[PDB]
Amino acid sequence: MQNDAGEFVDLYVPRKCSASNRIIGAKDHASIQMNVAEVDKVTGRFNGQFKTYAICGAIRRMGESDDSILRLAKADGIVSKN
Amino acid sequence: GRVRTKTVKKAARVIIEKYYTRLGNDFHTNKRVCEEIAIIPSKKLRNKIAGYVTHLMKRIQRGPVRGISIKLQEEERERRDNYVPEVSALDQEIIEVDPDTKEMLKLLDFGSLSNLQVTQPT
Amino acid sequence: EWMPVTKLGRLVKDMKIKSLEEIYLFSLPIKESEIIDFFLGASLKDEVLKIMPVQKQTRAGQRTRFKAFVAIGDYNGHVGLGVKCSKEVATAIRGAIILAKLSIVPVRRGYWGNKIGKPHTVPCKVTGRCGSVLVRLIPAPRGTGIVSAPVPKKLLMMAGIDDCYTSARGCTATLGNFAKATFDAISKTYSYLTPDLWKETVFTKSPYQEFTDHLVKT
Amino acid sequence: PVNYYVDTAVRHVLLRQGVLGIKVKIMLPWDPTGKIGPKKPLPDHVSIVEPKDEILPTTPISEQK
Amino acid sequence: SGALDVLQMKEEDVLKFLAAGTHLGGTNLDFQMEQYIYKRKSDGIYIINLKRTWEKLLLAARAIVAIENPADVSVISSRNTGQRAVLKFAAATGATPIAGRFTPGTFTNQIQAAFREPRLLVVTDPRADHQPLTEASYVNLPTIALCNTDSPLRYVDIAIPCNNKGAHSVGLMWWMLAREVLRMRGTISREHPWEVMPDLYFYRDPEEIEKEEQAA
Amino acid sequence: VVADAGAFLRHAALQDIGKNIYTIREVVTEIRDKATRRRLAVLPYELRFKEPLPEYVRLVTEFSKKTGDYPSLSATDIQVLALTYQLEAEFVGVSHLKQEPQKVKVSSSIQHPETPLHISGFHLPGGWITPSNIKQIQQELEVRVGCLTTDFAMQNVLLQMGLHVLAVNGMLIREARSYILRCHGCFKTTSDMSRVFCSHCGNKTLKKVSVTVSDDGTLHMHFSRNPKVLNPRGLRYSLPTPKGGKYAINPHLTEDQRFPQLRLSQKARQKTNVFAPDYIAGVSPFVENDISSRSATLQVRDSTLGAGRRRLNPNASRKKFVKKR
RNA sequence: GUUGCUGCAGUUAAAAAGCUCGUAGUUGGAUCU
RNA sequence: ACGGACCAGAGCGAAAGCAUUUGCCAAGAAUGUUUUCAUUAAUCAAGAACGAAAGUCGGAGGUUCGAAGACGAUCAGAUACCGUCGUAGUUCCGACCAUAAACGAUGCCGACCGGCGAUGCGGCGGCGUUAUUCCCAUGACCCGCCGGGCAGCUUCCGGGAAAC
Repeated sequence: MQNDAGEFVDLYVPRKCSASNRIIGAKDHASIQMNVAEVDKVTGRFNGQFKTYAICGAIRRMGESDDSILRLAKADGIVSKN
Repeated sequence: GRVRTKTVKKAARVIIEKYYTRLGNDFHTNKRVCEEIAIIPSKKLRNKIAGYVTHLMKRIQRGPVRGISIKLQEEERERRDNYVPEVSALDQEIIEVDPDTKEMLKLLDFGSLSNLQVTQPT
Repeated sequence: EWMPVTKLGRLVKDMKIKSLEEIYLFSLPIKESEIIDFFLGASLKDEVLKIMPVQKQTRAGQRTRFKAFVAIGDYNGHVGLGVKCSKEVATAIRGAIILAKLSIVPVRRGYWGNKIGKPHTVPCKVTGRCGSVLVRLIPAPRGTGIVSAPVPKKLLMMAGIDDCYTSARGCTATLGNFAKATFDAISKTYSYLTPDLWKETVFTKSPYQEFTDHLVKT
Repeated sequence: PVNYYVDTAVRHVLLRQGVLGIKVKIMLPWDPTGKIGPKKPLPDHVSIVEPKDEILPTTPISEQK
Repeated sequence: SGALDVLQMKEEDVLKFLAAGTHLGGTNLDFQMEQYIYKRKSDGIYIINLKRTWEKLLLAARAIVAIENPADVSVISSRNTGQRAVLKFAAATGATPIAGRFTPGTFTNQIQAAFREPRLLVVTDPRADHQPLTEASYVNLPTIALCNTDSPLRYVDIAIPCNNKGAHSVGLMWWMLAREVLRMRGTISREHPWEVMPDLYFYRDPEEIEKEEQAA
Repeated sequence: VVADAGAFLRHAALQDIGKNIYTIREVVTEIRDKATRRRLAVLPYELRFKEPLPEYVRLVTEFSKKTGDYPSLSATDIQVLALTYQLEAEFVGVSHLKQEPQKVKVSSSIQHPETPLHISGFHLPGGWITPSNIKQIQQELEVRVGCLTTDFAMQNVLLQMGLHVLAVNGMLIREARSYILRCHGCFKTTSDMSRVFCSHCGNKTLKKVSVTVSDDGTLHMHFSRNPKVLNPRGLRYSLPTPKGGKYAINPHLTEDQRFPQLRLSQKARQKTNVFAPDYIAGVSPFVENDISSRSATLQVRDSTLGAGRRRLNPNASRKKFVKKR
């Protein structure tokens, strides 16, 4: 990845699943990069800013990707407590 | 007997798909409008493509087709579709609800709803 | 002359996507042969691994048709492997090549001892399991060369790996399973998590999400 | 269309052992003749000209011209 | 809902929901959906937590809004309950609708008539419209879907727990999602109740058409 | 004397009974039976087609949705109801008929809904079908205008109004005993006996409830106070992953899910009738089974065939060597 | 990695004793600066 | 002589196996336990119990059935098939014998890895209905929860030449 001198000798640094910290592969076509938008806390309107979630295919195959998404949202104050 | 061929049927479908404005029920109006648009060769395929097109719009007057799909539906289907009643079907006087549902509502902050009738499972 | 069909394709056509890496980063499927043929260009050579003739059981009797195994490789980066069956042999070959360009994967290249110079070997000992064929790649020191059976030797050479200790198990004789195993091993090099990729991945906008306004015009 | 699209040509090369006939039938394209191709297409092929999209009307507009 | 007073579910909405029957889920239950439930009653029917619904709906809206070309979002109903509703939604938001038969290889086969590339997929029923879920799985589409108490949660990203078996239930949900996307955009004001009637989204049904042709 | 489709369907030759024989042109063209159409082709023509005013149609539907029958009805059903109402209004006093019906009286018993009361052959502790009883088997039998409606949904609305109606019999009908289905989720009743999902919330939760309508206009329902009915037994059971294609039979969960067409061949779905005049000549007493066609080898089965097999709870134990299609 | 400690197998391919007890052998829960 | 129907993907037994009533005899699992002991255990060459059917000695007994065998039919060539009869045996007691597709064709003990509700046993918590409305507890149902069972359905967990 990074040689002794200090160069970044790697073709690309792959994104990791936010839900399981597993590496999303090059040919992981069930992989998701979802953007979920943020609002004005007075107006209740789209800001222009969003928080992004990655899911790998393996989670998404098992149906846990929904729950994971939910819990990430919770973590970010996009889905409230309760 | 007399069964229509793949090319003719396909041509008829294409014409219906692109030109439902210009056709009709009357056969011979379908026939002079096919020489104007499509580069067809002559009569006996110019007359078997205009003749499966008159057949295929009476069936539109039986409703839908399973062969074409053009956002139009003349000027009647649209009318029937964008219909709305006078008062919404969700604006109801008294809504019948289970005890469990009521309980749920109570544990949601909605204890002060007024339209509910908690009918008991008799 | 090329006229693209997919959204990705259109982007490629222009100068909106700079490298092949931006496709691999977002794990998008390359559905068109030209995209690969555009980015890697003349650097992609190919080796016909095998032409096995098969006779297809038809109601017309038996006719001859050929199965081609082709491993396309741009050296120092990207491999792919294709399998096609056709009436002519040339047809089979070109079909396989096209098919193998759609299957181009990047390989991660590592270091054996201290990380001095350019990477040469498989980053950690990986495996590729494909239907009773079990291929194992092992990091070898610089200049050892690929110590393997001829087929994964080819495949690893065209991947741009300089040196790798190979070891195969099971019925390695059936070529399809062998080549496919080795390809599966080499793909898995990027899929393996080391300490190198522990930093939380900051998300760039996807090719679609970035050039949305340019895709309105098409 | 077998009379004005395919063009048969039968010759005899004379190699040592016997004869080898050849039969090269080349079906010609369309695009009426700018030196190339028959004028009239296949009597099976039908092409449908894309409609020149007319104005969806807004207002009864009188513009005196 | 990000713990805001502006997005929080109001009294009218709850009454609409109840009228529809969105709370009354199915009899069967997949364990993946059990998170979103309130409780099973002795009758047999699982009652969907309505506050759970609302948050999910909001999330879905926030996903939909996060897309720049509104015609990227492909919206699919395969069964008839949602046909009108989906179309209405499309009209409102600016989404691309797939009504009726979803041809297999709409998303994969690039040498098709109706090959299309969405950035997002929204589906009425993860049971009935399984095929476009699978297609989405091949081509990288995050998926919003209206999930009943009984529904496999394969490949569904943001799942909205609600009755979708009912006719009013399907359409009301769609209406509400539309409303939320538009409010979120700023093309409707949140304070004033929306001009469009939720009844417009409901399934028409061929013989109820003739019952309403007569009485006019 | 307004005739419904059922009058011709049951061959109620009451053309001798009335003189006010009027009907809709639609209901007579909707009949797909050949013998009834043959009867239409010959019969002493004193019948006369009529279509009523939109004012009356609007008035029938106004409280048809209040009595809770309008969803169960048809468009042509409303046409007949409106025809009768405007016909009674034309000749006789309109003031007789009430608008907005009565509050229904709930009266529960401990009987199971499936109890074979009101079934002519079945008897408890004498109730016999005889060659004299056969013509008498109708319903609960007790001046100028009436109906010939065999549909209960029709009868319900008609008798809520106070429109004096009758059946295939000569005399007026007083009490109307039938069953209706109540959804135990949303409590929206349908008179449609055939359906299995409710029109409202769409679940498979409809349960049979007996109703009676007097000629006075009073409705009462007998609810079942029996725990066996509202029992959550074979309800939660794990379901297969949704399979599509040409053969995949999904487990049937909504009223409007698109099934792949799997019909039985015409060799298969031919039942043998022994009463045909030319039956005796044909070689074998029974019409041959199909074994040759694809429908047989795919095991395509009739909707009625395999019925009780569905009623067993899926978390049970089938015999060790059977698999349930 | 066709003798396998590293490193094989034992559903259908060669293979798990009919079953249980049991002497030797091997192997044995935490827990103390 | 045999214990049907009840007789189940129900139970019990180490397995082979095990079904008419009642009584006696000694065991046994599971469960419940703020009981005791405190590593006493897991698997196990030698060795030792039991081990279907058949067979073998000794006694008793022979209902049915029945290898053997005898007749009867059946034909270019019939000597297996089929019929009638019928010996040993099949039955019990006491010895032997020790094998079966003795089958889950799947060592034993232990840990982990998805889900679902039916059942059997025991236990815990429950509104009710039933013993002609029982007078209190107790039985029979019903809703749950717990542990060990014999099973099942479902799942792109992962495996696998694969069916699974």
